[PDB]
Amino acid sequence: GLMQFTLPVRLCKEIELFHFDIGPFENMWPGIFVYMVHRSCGTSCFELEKLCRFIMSVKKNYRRVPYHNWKHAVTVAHCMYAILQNNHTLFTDLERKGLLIACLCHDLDHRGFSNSYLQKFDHPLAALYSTSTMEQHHFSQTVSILQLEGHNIFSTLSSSEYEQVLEIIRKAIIATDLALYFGNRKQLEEMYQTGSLNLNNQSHRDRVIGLMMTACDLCSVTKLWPVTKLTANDIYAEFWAEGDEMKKLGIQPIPMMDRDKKDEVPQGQLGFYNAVAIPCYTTLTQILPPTEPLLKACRDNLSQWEKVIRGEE
Ligand SMILES: O=C(Nc1ccnn1-c1ccccc1)c1nc(C2CC2)ccc1Nc1cncnc1
Ligand SMILES: [Mg+2]
Ligand SMILES: [Zn+2]
Repeated sequence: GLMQFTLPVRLCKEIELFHFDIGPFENMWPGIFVYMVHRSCGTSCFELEKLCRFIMSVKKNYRRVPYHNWKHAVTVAHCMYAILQNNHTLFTDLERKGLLIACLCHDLDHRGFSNSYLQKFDHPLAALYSTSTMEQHHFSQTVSILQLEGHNIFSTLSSSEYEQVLEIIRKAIIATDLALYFGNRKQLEEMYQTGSLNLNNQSHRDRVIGLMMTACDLCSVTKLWPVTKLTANDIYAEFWAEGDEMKKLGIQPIPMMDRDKKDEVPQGQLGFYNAVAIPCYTTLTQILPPTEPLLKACRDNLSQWEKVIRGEE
């Protein structure tokens, strides 16, 4: 009850900022997550014993892949923490509870392969879940861990509150399917510009939480250049492995996934920032003005990639 988590001074201060990097000490990441739940949600919203047991089972169910790993889960949870702390009064008690858990759980048991690769491989998951294949799996793994003995962190919620928080988590996790992002942002763009956006309309809240999930999921493009540049290596290590696996199925992969086409990466990053990242954080900043630092940092990294292309690095 009276056991507060405290970080060292530099972490205590920098964890409040959007561009925070959780660092290379894996054993500190659980403590960083609990610190964020305690400050974002309250020291009372979860039983520490159950939360700790839930976190360690979630960690165990992330795989040792270069990018879609435990460090990604905690990085995505921190971006959501920063959005929630900078938007204190906008979110319900169940939303703050659900969204940090959704972020920690959003890539559970990821193998380093796209929905596309699972479909062309004819993986059993592609037969069980025809769209948002990996994301339905991620939600399924979240529910499985919630049902382990002593792992029900929501046990004190009513039956109807419990159903609400699991529906927040399901929608939040499904929304990390980037295929769903493009249409969601377009609709939010139109709703904002025609002035019909209404945060009391549950269907509107869902869309806005969806965009927050994309923003948090992509937040490696909102870090200081040295972090962004080194994280880019980890994402391409996954892409090039999937490309190898495409070649093994007798399919020439898209250039993004072909390791014979590393030279095209800088131009590929421009397209990604212009088509995906900048529009995401732009629309997010229009809806939630205090998330402007994510857009600013994103624009900084686009400019760094333009400098790479012009041979200035
Ligand atoms: O770079 C990414 N994608 C990409 C490169 C070239 N074209 N595209 C592209 C275009 C349209 C749709 C999907 C992909 C990327 N993707 C993802 C998600 C989509 C899996 C997450 C992070 C990403 N980048 C990155 C991460 N951390 C540090 N720096 C950069
Ligand atoms: Mg994912
Ligand atoms: Zn993710």
